[PDB]
Amino acid sequence: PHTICKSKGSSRNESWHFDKSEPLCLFKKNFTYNVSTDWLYFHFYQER
Amino acid sequence: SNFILNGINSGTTCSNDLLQPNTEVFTDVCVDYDLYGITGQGIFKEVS
Amino acid sequence: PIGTNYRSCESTTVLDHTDWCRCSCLPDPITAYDPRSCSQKKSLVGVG
Amino acid sequence: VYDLSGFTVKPVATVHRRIPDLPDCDIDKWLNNFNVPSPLNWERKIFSNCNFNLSTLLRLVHTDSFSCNNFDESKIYGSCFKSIVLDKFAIPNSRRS
Ligand SMILES: *[C@@H]1O[C@H](CO)[C@@H](O)[C@H](O)[C@H]1NC(C)=O
Ligand SMILES: *[C@@H]1O[C@H](CO)[C@@H](O)[C@H](O)[C@H]1NC(C)=O
Repeated sequence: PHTICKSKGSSRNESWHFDKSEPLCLFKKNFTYNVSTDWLYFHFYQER
Repeated sequence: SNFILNGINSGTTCSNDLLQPNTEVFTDVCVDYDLYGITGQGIFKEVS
Repeated sequence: PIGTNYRSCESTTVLDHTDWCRCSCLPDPITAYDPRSCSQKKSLVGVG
Repeated sequence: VYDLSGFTVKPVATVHRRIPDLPDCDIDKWLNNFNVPSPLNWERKIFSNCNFNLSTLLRLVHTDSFSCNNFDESKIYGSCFKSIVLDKFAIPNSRRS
């Protein structure tokens, strides 16, 4: 799997999943971030 | 229009009609609230 | 029988017909399209 | 002097709040599009993993008639589906039947 770069283009097409129709999703949401920033931070974890 | 219902009584495309209406936040009275996954009892007063 | 209500049904104008009829407990009480209107209610056996 | 058992005022009403998690289906925003197709070029949209209210949808589309085959409108309320496939077009009046 891999992603492509929409701004400068790419030699390959984007393909990380091959679902012809949308699969089951328990969560779907879009968030916004300041594009002028130099760094982004993320926390991912599990419990029970 | 034609509504085709795939995978009935399963998945995540749900209806919120039989989900309790948000109603009104009653103030100055005791209520058995369930706010954002946590339950309790209390009295609500509006503030800025 | 005396003292009993007949099978609940309704007439609706469909297929350009004036007396197309619909009824409760369809297709059958197990796979009922809605247990709310069906007079036969699902019930687990109690002790004894 | 006896301090009796502490009683509690019973709650009167209930209040519930939860983020809807999944996005709204916005079925009305696709059915109310003014650029409607003909039956020759019928459009299709699949509503998967989203929340909807048919009680409000019918008011927002101004429904003329609604019926179900192999299902009932009453069970759409509170039910979950893998995906809802929706197909639409304008009706040529002489072909309504
Ligand atoms: C999130 O953003 C992408 C790119 O703008 C868009 O294709 C996608 O439909 C959006 N999804 C949601 C849930 O808004
Ligand atoms: C966006 O990021 C840049 C660089 O960190 C900063 O100068 C700018 O003030 C930020 N703007 C907003 C609206 O946060």
